[PDB]
Amino acid sequence: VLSEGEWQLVLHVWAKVEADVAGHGQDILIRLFKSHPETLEKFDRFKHLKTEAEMKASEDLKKVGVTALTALGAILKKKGHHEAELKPLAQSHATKHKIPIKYLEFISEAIIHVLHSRHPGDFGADAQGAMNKALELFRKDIAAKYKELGYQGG
Ligand code: HEM
Repeated sequence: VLSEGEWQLVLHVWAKVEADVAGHGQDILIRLFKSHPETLEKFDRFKHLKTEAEMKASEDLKKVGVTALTALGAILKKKGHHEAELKPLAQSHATKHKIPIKYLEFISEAIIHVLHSRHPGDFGADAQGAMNKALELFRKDIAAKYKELGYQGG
């Protein structure tokens, strides 16, 4: 789907994420909750975290962020060959957590924002476009899996 050069840009910036998965995951979740506060309602154990500093101090939140970014990294490394990795994620996020596709758009925005904030010299326009395409492919394929399970994801 993406060109080889596009995948290389995606995986180059992902290697920078991997130097500090925990910190990237914290910043991505905090940015998501600040930009789109409705998303915080999906995390029952985070509702007592009232400030950014409380969110950064929560080992629970940090672990959730690492788990999410670890799954996303494993998907990105498949360079589109990710049906086997997406099926359980779709099942879980559609049927258990009830995450609309729009919320996956929101977290994608947060991912792009944090990656550019931390790695501008390794995440210029071409790399941003490549990452946007990779996350778009992720969302398109997961939306198809949602439907297969009986969830439109709207
Ligand atoms: C790049 C997009 C995402 C990835 C790769 C991802 C990945 C994961 C993984 C691997 C887990 C643990 C296994 C599971 O329960 O499925 C998880 C848990 C969870 N996810 Fe996501 N997720 C993403 C986006 C979201 C978004 C946008 C939301 C809500 C707005 C969300 C809500 C949740 C919740 C509520 C849990 C349970 C956490 C817990 O109680 O430990 N996810 N996610």
